[PDB]
Amino acid sequence: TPVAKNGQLSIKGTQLVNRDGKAVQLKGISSHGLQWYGEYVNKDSLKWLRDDWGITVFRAAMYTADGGYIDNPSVKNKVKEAVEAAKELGIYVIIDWHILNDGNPNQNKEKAKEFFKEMSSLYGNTPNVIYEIANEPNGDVNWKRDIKPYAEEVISVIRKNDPDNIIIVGTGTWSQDVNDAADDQLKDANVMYALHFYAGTHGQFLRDKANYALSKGAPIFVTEWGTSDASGNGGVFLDQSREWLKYLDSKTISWVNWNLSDKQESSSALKPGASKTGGWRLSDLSASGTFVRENILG
Repeated sequence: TPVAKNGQLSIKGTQLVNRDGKAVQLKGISSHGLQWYGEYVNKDSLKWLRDDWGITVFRAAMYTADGGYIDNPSVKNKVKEAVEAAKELGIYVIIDWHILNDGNPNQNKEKAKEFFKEMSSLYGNTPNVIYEIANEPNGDVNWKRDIKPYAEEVISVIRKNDPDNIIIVGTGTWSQDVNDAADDQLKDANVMYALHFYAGTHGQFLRDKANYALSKGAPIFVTEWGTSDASGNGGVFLDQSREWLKYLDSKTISWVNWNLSDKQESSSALKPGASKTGGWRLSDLSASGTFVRENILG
């Protein structure tokens, strides 16, 4: 199992590497918002994904807004649950401070810093953990004015308890505007920038900004991508999805598919009715779910 095999991750240039300094490409899946679908996120289902799908990373998508942590912080217990499972299973785990309607990460910066102080404190001696501090900036929200200053403060409070675990920072326009990041990069040695795409929506233009970012030295991590369109629908777009994953392989970019749930949308891995604890029949999986599993089992 990884972490037992790769240990603690760091960044060599653009390439995510293991403790040996080997190139590593994590592949996995994200929960839906933990406030609605945390029932699917537990040591059993995570175990099933590890054992049946070969996932090497699980993302715990803790919405801040929309009935999430700001209004009900007890959801932090689901993050802690998933993390303990990940440590116990030898897989990596992303703690995703999942902004969306609160499109400016500054809106909730005080609560975000307090949240990350506790997590880095609890888990910062843990090689499993990756922090994702701001899922998707959007609106009149840009790198230089809004996202960078936030990242320095939040980063500064994480590094106190955890100096070396990977931190992934979202970018503008729903974690598309990596080029703006790529120009005015942070100094932290273990920071990556998030790139999100949907196969039914995003095409070559988004890949080019990504190419531009790498060429300027900014590492990229796909903390969220879907085989559906950006709404999370439109059916399951196999040509573009195949085309995207081909591109990501070519640069050894780690990725996390959206999403593990039985929600009634195209992006869901599961068909309605699917067990919360795994042990899923091949039929229980959606058209999306099947494709994603096939692309992790190599």
